[PDB]
Amino acid sequence: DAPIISELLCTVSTCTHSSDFGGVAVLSYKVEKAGRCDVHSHSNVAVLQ
Amino acid sequence: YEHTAVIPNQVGFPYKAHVAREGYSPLTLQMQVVETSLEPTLNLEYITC
Repeated sequence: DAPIISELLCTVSTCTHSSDFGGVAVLSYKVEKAGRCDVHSHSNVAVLQ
Repeated sequence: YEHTAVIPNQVGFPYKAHVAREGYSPLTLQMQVVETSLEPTLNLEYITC
């Protein structure tokens, strides 16, 4: 039922040593069908908001 | 944001200083001087007519 995408051509933009949200990473992809998808890290270094 | 520069003292010469600051689009400043009077101090010895 959810979006089934591939070729996840992502990237980064710029990064700071803040304590709040000061690392911005734009990421691109191909839309197969519009919806919503949830993101999550898989290591302990980087949290997401 | 603390940033310094070294500009020349010539009337009308347009000087540019570029600032690479994080988390924002970079910035450009321009400055030019016109009336750079060297007003000296003074003292007195006597008069004459």
